[PDB]
Amino acid sequence: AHAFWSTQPVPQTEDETEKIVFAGPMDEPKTVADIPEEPYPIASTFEWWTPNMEAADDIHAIYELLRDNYVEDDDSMFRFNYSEEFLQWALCPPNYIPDWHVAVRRKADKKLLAFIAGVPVTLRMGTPKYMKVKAQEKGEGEEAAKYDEPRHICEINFLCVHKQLREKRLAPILIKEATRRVNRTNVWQAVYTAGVLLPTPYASGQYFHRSLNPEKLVEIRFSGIPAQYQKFQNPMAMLKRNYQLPSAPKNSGLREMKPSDVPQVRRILMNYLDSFDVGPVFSDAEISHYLLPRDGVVFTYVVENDKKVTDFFSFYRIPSTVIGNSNYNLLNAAYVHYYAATSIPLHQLILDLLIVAHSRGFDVCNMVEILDNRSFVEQLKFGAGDGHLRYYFYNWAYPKIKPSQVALVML
Ligand SMILES: CCCCCCCCCCCCCC(=O)SCCNC(=O)CCNC(=O)[C@H](O)C(C)(C)COP(=O)(O)OP(=O)(O)OC[C@H]1O[C@@H](n2cnc3c(N)ncnc32)[C@H](O)[C@@H]1OP(=O)(O)O
Ligand SMILES: Nc1ccccc1N1CCNCC1
Repeated sequence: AHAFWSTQPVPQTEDETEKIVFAGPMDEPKTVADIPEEPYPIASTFEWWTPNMEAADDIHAIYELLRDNYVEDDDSMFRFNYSEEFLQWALCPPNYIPDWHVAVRRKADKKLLAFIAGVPVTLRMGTPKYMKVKAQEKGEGEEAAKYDEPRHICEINFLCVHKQLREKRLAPILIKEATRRVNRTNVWQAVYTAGVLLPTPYASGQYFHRSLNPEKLVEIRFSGIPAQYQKFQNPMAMLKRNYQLPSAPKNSGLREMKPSDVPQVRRILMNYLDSFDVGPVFSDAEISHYLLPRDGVVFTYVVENDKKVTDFFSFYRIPSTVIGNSNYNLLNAAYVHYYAATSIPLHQLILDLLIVAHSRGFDVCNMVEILDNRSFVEQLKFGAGDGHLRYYFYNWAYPKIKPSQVALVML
């Protein structure tokens, strides 16, 4: 069972999710006035803390907590090491709410013990196309279209409890307090991803990886040398050859995105994303924030030929600590972010992403099978990884959809 999740406005089982036919809320309507004004009760030795995520020292404290306590694989080989600059970027988008960044510290020594972050997002989350068809076939179109308008909701990320405080039911308390602060802002839905199975995902997708520095990936045991390679006199030489990339981009007119590109990038991105069942809606300010290049954080390139931007891609950087190998500090990973192609095939656009990532010293390129990411898996030599990324809503009934109908990239 789920002692915490069984108390929450989420579908409880897979059989439950398969009965859902229209998008809409689970909970009864509430007002801000109904929500307790005071923070959720916590042990007298602990205190709630709202970090100022634009203050270098507060960012650093969050950085340390995550560096030492955030997502690790089951074999404790790698742990995310989100940079301070990345954290400021991720947590402070346009119109962010400082109160949605929630921490727990120990009163006695002020040691940070836990964290959860919420940021605003405008999300299309109305009934999916295939279910709208079923609704039309049943004469149920009005119900199905009720929540079509993009919604201003909360995106939750960076949930983390210190290793010393694991399995003490602190995570539920963090979630309840985050929910309270978000509710007090008159927001009633959230979206989040997890690599674990909880009640109850609306979409699940496999991870994919594209080796850029195969020798390093083998050394740190991220990858193995596949059995067939042992038929070669020099397995490693053949592995390096198979994953080799051009030393410079192949698309003429590829350049870094500039501020003047924001309107055209917004247009082509929004045109593209609107085709998916679940996707964000971005203002000029949000395009600028999430896509303009930021050193060591986000990398974005446009294709400009005949003086017009026709295509773009973006990727972001999350290095992981290489826990057990003493020869390497970090695994430098590039993550496929947003993109749009109108003039060239997607594989041709994303080949340039791999080329740029490789030339900038990235070891691997990662993605989930959302958007049209499946369309270039085979040609660009991506391989499926371990497990799945699952997408969830809080207080939103939603029918199961394919990951190829999801257009929300999570950081
Ligand atoms: C309207 C606004 C709403 C806003 C809120 C929306 C909801 C947001 C939801 C959060 C979205 C987060 C998105 C991300 O950031 S996903 C990334 C989560 N972080 C990590 O994996 C970092 C390393 N691990 C940890 O820090 C801890 O192990 C965590 C914090 C994960 C659990 O701490 P701990 O190990 O010390 O356990 P506990 O005794 O305190 O708590 C046990 C309960 O917690 C449930 N649990 C375990 N893992 C997750 C998980 N990943 N999402 C949601 N729930 C999770 C579990 O089923 C159990 O409940 P139940 O089975 O008894 O019922
Ligand atoms: N986005 C993504 C693609 C491949 C593997 C992992 C990820 N994520 C998902 C969001 N959390 C950070 C890492």
